[PDB]
Amino acid sequence: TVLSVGGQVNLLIQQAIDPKNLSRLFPGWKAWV
Repeated sequence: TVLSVGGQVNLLIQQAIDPKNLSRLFPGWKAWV
């Protein structure tokens, strides 16, 4: 940890790798049925 931004950038990749939650809050699931 030091001037390392890979912390927020990496974080953004993980959430983006598990959009099952946000997707559930959007029509994204009306097709996953």
